[PDB]
Amino acid sequence: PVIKVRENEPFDVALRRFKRSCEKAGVLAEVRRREFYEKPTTERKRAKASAVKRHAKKLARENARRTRLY
Amino acid sequence: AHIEKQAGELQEKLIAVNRVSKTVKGGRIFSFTALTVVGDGNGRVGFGYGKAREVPAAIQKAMEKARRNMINVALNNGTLQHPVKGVHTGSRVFMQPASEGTGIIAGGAMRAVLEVAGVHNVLAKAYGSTNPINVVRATIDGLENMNSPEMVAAKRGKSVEEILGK
Amino acid sequence: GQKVHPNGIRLGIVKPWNSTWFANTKEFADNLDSDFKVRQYLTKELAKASVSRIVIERPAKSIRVTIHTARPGIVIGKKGEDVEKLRKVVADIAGVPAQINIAEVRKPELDAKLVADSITSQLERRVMFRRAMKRAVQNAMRLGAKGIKVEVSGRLGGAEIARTEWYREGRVPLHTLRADIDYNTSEAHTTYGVIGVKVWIFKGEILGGMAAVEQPEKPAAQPKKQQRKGRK
Amino acid sequence: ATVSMRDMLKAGVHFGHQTRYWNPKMKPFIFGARNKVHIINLEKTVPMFNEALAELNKIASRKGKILFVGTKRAASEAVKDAALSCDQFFVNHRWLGGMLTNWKTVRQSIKRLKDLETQSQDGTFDKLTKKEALMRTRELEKLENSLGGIKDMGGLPDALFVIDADHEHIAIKEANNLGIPVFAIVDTNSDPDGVDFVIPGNDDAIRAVTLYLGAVAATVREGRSQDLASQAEESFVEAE
RNA sequence: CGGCCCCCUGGACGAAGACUGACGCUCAGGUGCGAAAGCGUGGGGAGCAAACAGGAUUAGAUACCCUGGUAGUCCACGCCGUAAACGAUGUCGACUUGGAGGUUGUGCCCUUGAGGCGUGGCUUCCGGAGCUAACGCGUUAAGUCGACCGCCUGGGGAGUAC
Repeated sequence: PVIKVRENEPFDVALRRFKRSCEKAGVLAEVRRREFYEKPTTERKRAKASAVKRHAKKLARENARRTRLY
Repeated sequence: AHIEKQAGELQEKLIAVNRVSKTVKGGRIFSFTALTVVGDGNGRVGFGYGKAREVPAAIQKAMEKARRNMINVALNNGTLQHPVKGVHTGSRVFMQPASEGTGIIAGGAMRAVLEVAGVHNVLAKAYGSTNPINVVRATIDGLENMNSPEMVAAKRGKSVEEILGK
Repeated sequence: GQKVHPNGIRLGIVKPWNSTWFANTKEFADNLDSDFKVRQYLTKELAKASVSRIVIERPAKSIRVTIHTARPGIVIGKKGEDVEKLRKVVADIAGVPAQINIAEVRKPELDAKLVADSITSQLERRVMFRRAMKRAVQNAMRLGAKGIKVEVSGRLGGAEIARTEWYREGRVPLHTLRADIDYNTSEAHTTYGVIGVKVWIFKGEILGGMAAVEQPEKPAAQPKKQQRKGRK
Repeated sequence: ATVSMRDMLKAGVHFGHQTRYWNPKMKPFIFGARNKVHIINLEKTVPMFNEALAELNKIASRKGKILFVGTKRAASEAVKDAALSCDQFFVNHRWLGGMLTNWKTVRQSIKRLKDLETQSQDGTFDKLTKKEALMRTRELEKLENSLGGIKDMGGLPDALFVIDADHEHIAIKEANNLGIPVFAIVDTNSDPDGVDFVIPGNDDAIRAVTLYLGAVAATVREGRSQDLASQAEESFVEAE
């Protein structure tokens, strides 16, 4: 999992951000772990789930203008 | 206090008293809690669960909440004709119009909570939890819509009120 | 149950000592034990009066009692026989003849031992204590001061457990060195044993009832103060 | 008064924004978005604007006291101006929670302020350490900034003057429990619900928010002014 | 229910033209139909694994944990259809402020940005009336209701006994 997609300009440290798009996730991540059939649909596919903390933050920005904390 | 009826002097019917404390990190809570009903014989919603450090202060706090922001309820002393199918937090009541010639039997304090409410003749046995705190709540949810008509034009009665909104 | 005793660090500045005399080391124990005996046996006689403090003082060839009271007339009794009997026994205990004065009475309703006799009476007399702690506090704050603490112990209601209760209201400093501030711990008996109230009351952060002397050394005494600087 | 159609229009052609979110109970006064920009509906607003302004002229002779609440970084200079003078009270260094319900208390701490201000100027609290005296000067500055436009208020107000409700809901809640009529200016994310009169608006555009409050403020303040004049006019007619 | 195709083919979502005209709701009994392993014969078998064995723990059961290691897991047809069987939210239908996300029939637009409005579609965020013990639900209800059916009536002992 140095990830086959080549890093822009080659260097001794791999640019792990610039490389992954959908590798390792779900396929080679749960190594030495119990495989489930249908749990992965709700267990791993968490892109909506992780957006909510960013939204919460983008809401509280506005309120800090109205409170005069900002 | 604020919107309350032409009560004159206080009902000071204290229904329960407690003291509650966690003692987990630094001793007890010294405060008491109090449950008090304040009416006037003529129909009120006045009911207060409040709390403060000592028993005199507990009652007066509780009574202050029995007396602020409490609607007038416009019943004929101990008779009521238009009660409500009372629900408050699983504690269920179903009063209905009824004579004052037949009396009221009710255990404990219940004729006394009911007496200052004016709903003592219409009351019929409660259901759900018979926990002393919520069992007495007849006079709150059970009085929100009402009348006690004395008018001869009761049989026109919604009509007269309807043609005025036109 | 914490703290070095709250009035005890205050004893060197703006709080007076409870006794003031000096004996040159070797006779200091003999004077301290007599100063105790006058405290113990004299107060036994005035049992029926009400009193806030006892202050014992020893000039040359004399012992002066100061006593601080709920009123000026209370210790004197009918036609001064009573106050002579007090001086009689102060003269019998002490290696000298005796003087007694009653002080000027100032804040006797807010004073350390007289406010605590008023509060101890409720517990002594086995009243319900449903409203007591609030009526004690109501009257201290109605007659004066700036803050009060009361702590009551001795198994309230007759209990077979340790049982304490307390009340603080206003301002009550604890680690302050300046002004007099009044504390008393009462001891008293009832049917079931000994009861006791610990009472801090706080009158003011500046109090002039004991204050430093009028002058420094440098302006005081003789007008021509400079030395010859030898020349015997 | 005739004012009410010119103020609402001048202000309102900003059409707001607040992205496409908004609040459903405000929906009647909202036209549908024009390519991910929010648009006001003004025509349903013309009944609302006139009604509030006619009732404000009327209470002018009955009231002693207005209170300007709902301050923000954008609303403060409009909160200072609308009061114009001290029969009309305002906060711009924050509203604090409970300023009306515990008015008993607020009035005790104001008495601590106008006392300890005349004291600081004689020099009286500067004693002990300089730290103990500067640390008092700094809490006195904060108290002073917070209270500076409400220090003479003799009682609970006759009305509540709200310039946005979005974040200041407790002040309104209590004012209704004291039975005080609230005169509201709401943004799109605000609800018109649960207060007595609305000027439906939006919180963006500095030119809109200034105009809503000036329309609402002018009617009651110069209304009051006219109540005062009529007393003058009664003696004077005989020699006129 | 997830590789891609072909053959047979269900069910739901739209839309115009058009037709019938209560032909409707619910469903005991009922017949059909399995997540999972269980499982009979045939086919298939690569790894992994209950047990089993031994180490390791002392922490006890060969368990846990690690290494060896088998039935099993896998397909086809077939037998009693089990559970936390799911939005533990019955069915279908009528009524109740809405905006917007995901994304799609389709009316309109330079489709000014998984964009905007008209009107259907499942799917979801927010919150109002109502509803809750409380979290929560809220136009896809756990609201207002409709009929009809299904099931529950203190714990332990019993999902066993009969």
